[PDB]
Amino acid sequence: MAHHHHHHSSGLEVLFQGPEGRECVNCGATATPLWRRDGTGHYLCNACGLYHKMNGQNRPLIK
Ligand SMILES: [Zn+2]
Repeated sequence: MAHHHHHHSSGLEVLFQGPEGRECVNCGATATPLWRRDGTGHYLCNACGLYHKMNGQNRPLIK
């Protein structure tokens, strides 16, 4: 979740393009990032993969 300078930042699954329901495995795919298959038993968006990094959210290998 993230919010900077908007009264409504309800994209904050990614603060961008997700409805938290077409999102990746953890974060906000809605394309082919950490969504389907690549790493962590799922895919690899760097974001979630980043969430794996310092957040330890998921456990693939970022990309
Ligand atoms: Zn993601």
